[PDB]
Amino acid sequence: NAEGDALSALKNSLADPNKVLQSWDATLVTPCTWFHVTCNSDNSVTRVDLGNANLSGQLVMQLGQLPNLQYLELYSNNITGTIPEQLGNLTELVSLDLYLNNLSGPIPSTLGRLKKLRFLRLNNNSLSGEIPRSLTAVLTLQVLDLSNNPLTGDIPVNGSFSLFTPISFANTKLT
Amino acid sequence: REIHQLISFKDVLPDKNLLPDWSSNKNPCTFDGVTCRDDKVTSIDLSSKPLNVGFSAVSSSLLSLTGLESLFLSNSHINGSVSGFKCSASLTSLDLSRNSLSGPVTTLTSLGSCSGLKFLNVSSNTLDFPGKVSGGLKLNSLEVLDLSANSISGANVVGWVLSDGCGELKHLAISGNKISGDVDVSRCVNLEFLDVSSNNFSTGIPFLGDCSALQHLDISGNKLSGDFSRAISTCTELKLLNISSNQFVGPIPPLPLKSLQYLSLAENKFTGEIPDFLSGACDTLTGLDLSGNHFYGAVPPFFGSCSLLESLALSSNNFSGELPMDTLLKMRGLKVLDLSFNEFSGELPESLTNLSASLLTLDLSSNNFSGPILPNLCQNPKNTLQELYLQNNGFTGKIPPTLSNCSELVSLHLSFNYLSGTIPSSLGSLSKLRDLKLWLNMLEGEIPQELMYVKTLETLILDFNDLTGEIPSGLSNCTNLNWISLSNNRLTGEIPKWIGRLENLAILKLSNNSFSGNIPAELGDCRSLIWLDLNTNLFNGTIPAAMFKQSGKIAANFIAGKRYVYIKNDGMKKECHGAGNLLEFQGIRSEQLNRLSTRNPCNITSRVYGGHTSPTFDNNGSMMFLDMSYNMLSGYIPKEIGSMPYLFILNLGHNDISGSIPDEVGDLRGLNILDLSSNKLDGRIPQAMSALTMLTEIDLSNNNLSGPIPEMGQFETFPPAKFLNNPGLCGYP
Ligand SMILES: CC(C)[C@H](C)[C@@H](O)[C@H](O)[C@@H](C)[C@H]1CC[C@H]2[C@@H]3COC(=O)[C@H]4C[C@H](O)[C@H](O)C[C@]4(C)[C@H]3CC[C@]12C
Ligand SMILES: *[C@@H]1O[C@H](CO)[C@@H](O[C@@H]2O[C@H](CO)[C@@H](O)[C@H](O)[C@H]2NC(C)=O)[C@H](O)[C@H]1NC(C)=O
Ligand SMILES: *[C@@H]1O[C@H](CO)[C@@H](O[C@@H]2O[C@H](CO)[C@@H](O)[C@H](O)[C@H]2NC(C)=O)[C@H](O)[C@H]1NC(C)=O
Ligand SMILES: *[C@@H]1O[C@H](CO)[C@@H](O)[C@H](O)[C@H]1NC(C)=O
Repeated sequence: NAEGDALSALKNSLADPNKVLQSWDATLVTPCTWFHVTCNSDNSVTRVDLGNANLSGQLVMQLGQLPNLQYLELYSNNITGTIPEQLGNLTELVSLDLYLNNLSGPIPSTLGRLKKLRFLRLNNNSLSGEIPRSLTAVLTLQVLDLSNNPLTGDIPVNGSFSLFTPISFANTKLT
Repeated sequence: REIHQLISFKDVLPDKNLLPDWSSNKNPCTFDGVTCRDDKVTSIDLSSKPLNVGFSAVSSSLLSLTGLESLFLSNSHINGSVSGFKCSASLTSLDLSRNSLSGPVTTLTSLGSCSGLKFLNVSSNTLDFPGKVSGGLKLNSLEVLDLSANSISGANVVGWVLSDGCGELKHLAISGNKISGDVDVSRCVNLEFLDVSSNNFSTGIPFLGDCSALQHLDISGNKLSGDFSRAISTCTELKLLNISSNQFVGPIPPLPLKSLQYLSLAENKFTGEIPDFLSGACDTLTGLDLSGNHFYGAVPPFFGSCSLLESLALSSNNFSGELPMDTLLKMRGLKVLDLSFNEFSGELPESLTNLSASLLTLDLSSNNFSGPILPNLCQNPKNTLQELYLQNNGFTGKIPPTLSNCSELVSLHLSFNYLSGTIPSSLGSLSKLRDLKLWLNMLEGEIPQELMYVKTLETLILDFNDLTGEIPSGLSNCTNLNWISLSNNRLTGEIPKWIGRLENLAILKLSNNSFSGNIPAELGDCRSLIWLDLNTNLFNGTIPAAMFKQSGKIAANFIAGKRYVYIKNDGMKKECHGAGNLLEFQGIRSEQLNRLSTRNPCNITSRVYGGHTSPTFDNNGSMMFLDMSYNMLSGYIPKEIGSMPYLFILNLGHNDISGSIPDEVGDLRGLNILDLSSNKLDGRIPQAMSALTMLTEIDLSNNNLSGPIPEMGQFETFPPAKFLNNPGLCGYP
């Protein structure tokens, strides 16, 4: 399926020194059997939890291909690179945890497309840019902890951000 | 002068203790690995001596030997990367393989300074080809080059190797890399051997050109398809053709038969009936693999003419009709017959008792065969049969004890049949027997104690039978027992406190039985044990601390390679217990798994994990799986339960286990599934349990548990149901 293709592309962009992605099998019908990857009763990916794999590498565009993905935890790795805007093409979603990484560049405005998104931690990275005013859009977000990476540009109160303590900002070069 | 080069080498060994007979007084010729011709040193062979040194060491010292003809360092743990060096025109052969060599592959060009060198084997190392493909290897005085199973990724890298021209190259092997795109050996007119196996070629099907000299073609294990017949038509000179594990479709094409000995078209999209024209290839043809394709009909009778064919494997095709004994007796060449995964039908020919004398391995598994197993099968005094795979068939009635009369039998797999009545006690006499698999049959009674006179018995798989009574104690005489799967029986009694004596026991699965009484602490004595599935049982007691004692010193590499399934517990059915079922599947078919339905309540609406067993560690690992669910097992879960780095799944569910979750439960890093659910556990869920960063599943439900859910970490991703029924619990997340 296209999904296994996607996650494969990730197993390539990534570097797997602790061989967590070893079980990801590219000949397989679906990647439903892979380790740490999981699926629904319909055999589409709902999760990928590689979180804290000591895994290093870049994220990748094909990652947008996992339309039923909900919780994605790439968190607490040595992952470098930018956050691909087709991450927004993952329409279903709950949690996005890129936290505690070396990911570089802008926090993509395309996250304004994930209405179901209930969690965002872009926390603890090194990111460069505005925040979008398009993340004011979403309104679910019972938590956003993006801290520890340099942004500024403002601290929005378009207000969907109404519900957040600043404990959520911590050093953003903010306002 | 020379001698002093040899001690100059000796210095760098860390690790001076190797090469002890190398000493300054003595004449170099008396040295280990040192070979002289008329008292001058033509070759050093250090193979399988842990040199643990740099390549540039070796070359500074040895490669400069005036006159040295060859060097063999294979598996020396030679380190580093291959540089330019002064080298003598007499060194013609270098075996650097089974090593650590690193860099770009372009390093190898430097060897152009070795002017006589016709032989290089660097295989089984780390070389990569990182940027982009051009320049050349520019080693053209080479007759033989083996770059295989290195880290090489690219395209027309095959073009790169042959780039400065190949003319004198007889043998080329690039297998087990990622190389891709185009192969042209067409210029190489001495080329007898081309091995491109296990690569990325999806496109060019090699251009051999004249193919005048080529006897060996291995293009197996690629995404390769396209017209290969037309490609290889130029040879007729060829001894081996391996086109397996590829994308080839269509009817078996005309291919050259004159010297053909081994032919595998296996594992492809090939359809149709095994062609007559194949024919005269019987002059030699010492082995044939048509397995894993789309072929149908029955074994064409001309196959009686290859009395030179040692092994015919037709497995996994549409082949039907009854067992072609008429042909099968005619080939007195035959050693292994693989008929597995087909539509062969009928009862088991009496007329077949002969094979049982000639044959090493009879694989009839996954077909339609019925009636009983010939009691008369093993009646020959002659009988050699090592491997009998009758598993997954329709065989009715008792296991013939007369079967003991096959005295060479190592593997007996009768499983997934309808066999009734008891297990032959008889079987105790099979003195070379290792794997015995009886699981999913109607066998009853007891597990025959005589099985103790088997000193090689490794596997024992009894699952989904009626076998009653305790564990036969005499099994404590089986030193080589590793995988004991007794699950889904009426078995009574305890775990033998001797079970800790089997140094080799790896997978022990006691599920769905009545086994009772305490969990033996001697369980902590077994160096090999990685999978303990005790679920759905009557066990008494408290988890002992000694139970883990061995964790961290563990080596499980013996159990490795055995094929299986895991059926993961849906949980969606009330009745179904455990985390999941680890079943032996070798040669049992995937789609007949529902034949389980009536014995196991669980959904096969489930996701079935599976493949060949591979422990994630070599040495110094831990217990990989523990399910103690559904018992009267109770008390304090010890701190020691944290001592398992490599443990994947922990299911302690539905017990009277009481007290509180030790902080150390955070140190099961490799823990993906944690189920403590449906217990008497109380108190608070330690936030140090945030440390399980790989967890895709938690169930803490049905306890006296109190306090808040520790949000930082994987915990927030888990639906609140899985915390339900802890009245004193502070959280929803
Ligand atoms: C070493 C042997 C004992 C064993 C057969 C082994 O080779 C086998 O391949 C093991 C490691 C696999 C096979 C079945 C696997 C489990 C199948 O059950 C599941 O719940 C999956 C889902 C999820 O992706 C988890 O991260 C892994 C997890 C929980 C797997 C964890 C690892 C296994 C237990
Ligand atoms: C290259 O060397 C490797 C390792 O030294 C050789 O591989 C072993 O060769 C023996 C004899 O063929 C086989 O029984 C094994 O299957 C091989 N082991 C490996 C690495 O798979 C290989 O034969 C050498 N090739 C040449 C051309 O000398
Ligand atoms: C034909 O090619 C196939 C695939 O390249 C060979 O298969 C492998 O054999 C080794 C044993 O040395 C195994 O460890 C691999 O797992 C095998 N792969 C397969 C297909 O399962 C096959 O042996 C080749 N045939 C010959 C005899 O040369
Ligand atoms: C154990 O065996 C009986 C016999 O069918 C079966 O019905 C029951 O469901 C099994 N228990 C489990 C948990 O599978």
